[PDB]
Amino acid sequence: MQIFVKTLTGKTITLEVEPSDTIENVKAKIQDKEGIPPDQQRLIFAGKQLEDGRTLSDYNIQKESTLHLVLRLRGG
Amino acid sequence: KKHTGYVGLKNQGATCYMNSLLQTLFFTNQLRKAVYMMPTEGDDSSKSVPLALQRVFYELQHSDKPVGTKKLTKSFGWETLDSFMQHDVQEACRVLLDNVENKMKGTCVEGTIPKLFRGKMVSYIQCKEVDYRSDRREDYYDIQLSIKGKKNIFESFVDYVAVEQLDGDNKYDAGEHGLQEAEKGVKFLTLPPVLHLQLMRFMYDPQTDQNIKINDRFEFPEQLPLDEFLQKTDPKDPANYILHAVLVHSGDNHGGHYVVYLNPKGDGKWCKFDDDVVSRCTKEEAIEHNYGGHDVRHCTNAYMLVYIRESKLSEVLQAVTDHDIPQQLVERLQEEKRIE
Repeated sequence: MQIFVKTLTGKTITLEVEPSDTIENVKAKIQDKEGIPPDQQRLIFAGKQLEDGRTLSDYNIQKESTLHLVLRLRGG
Repeated sequence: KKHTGYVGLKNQGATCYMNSLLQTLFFTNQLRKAVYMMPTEGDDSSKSVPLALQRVFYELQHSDKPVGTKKLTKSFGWETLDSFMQHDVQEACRVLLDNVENKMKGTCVEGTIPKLFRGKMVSYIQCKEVDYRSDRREDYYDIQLSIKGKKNIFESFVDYVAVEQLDGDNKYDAGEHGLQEAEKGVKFLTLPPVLHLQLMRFMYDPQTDQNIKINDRFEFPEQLPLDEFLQKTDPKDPANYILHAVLVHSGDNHGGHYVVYLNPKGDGKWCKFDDDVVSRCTKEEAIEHNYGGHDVRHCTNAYMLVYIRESKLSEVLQAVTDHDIPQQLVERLQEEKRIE
């Protein structure tokens, strides 16, 4: 199934995924297409940050759902 | 020193991201009031983020000295030797609000957080070479705004809702037509009473193979009209927003420092909250001076903005008094103080 990801410039990319794909798998597909290391990616969907170890089906992410990719500005 | 009337939060080194978030949420008065109503009587104080938030808010409301957050830090569980000490403020916001939202389910304050922060958008897709179209409605609790090449918030919203082409390696899967060139656009359906905007001040730099911060100039206004980005406007409730908070990051992707500028009452009287020190400042110091583009100033700029809808301001920023804090919670907190 094809989902959408909004990139760090606000452009929409497609990703081919399965409901059983984990968030880590999705981040790896983003790396393959956009080059962003997975350990820096964060994915937002419906106000929730998606968690490693869970699957797309866990969040009811379906064809044509849009995930929002962000990084981090760490501070203390 | 100019009276502020507000107390700071202790600087434990790595706490600044959470201190800045806590002030932002504390001065979302309608949320603060709901937090005080959460039924934490049976909560384990060493584990409960909701009780720890109540405690911090109670002390921000009552203490004359900088407030500590040790029990929130411990129960939130982010600053540890296995998970980093420095953190992203928008990440913290997403995780903290989800925790509190869950705790309020089934209580007299259920739904407070989505009522304050959740909006709805729609995405449309139309194929160019076959007759095939779709849409999908989705919720959001904040908006990620692109900044690279954009001069200001208005331009970022213009780009957010602008039609884009899905082609090349990003063709749309149009069911039995397979991959198809298509046009895609997003429109806002509603905008919430409290609008959180995350400025995407970062990018991957292939030249150094790493993520970097974008420190470019990017302007944001005190008054923000958003009706033109809605699919359908309401003549009785224009989407006019008023700037409430500027959460400022200094540093790079991998570390730095956070402060927050607020005008808590929405009246244009600003203060800077830098951990334990709260000081009056001018509008320029909170607004223009956080636009970026000074090439520490060169990497200090706004990261997260909070706007409140003008028609909701008197409710969102309603006064909070001791009448709003349940006696059972007051007694629990004083019990803790006396015990030490």
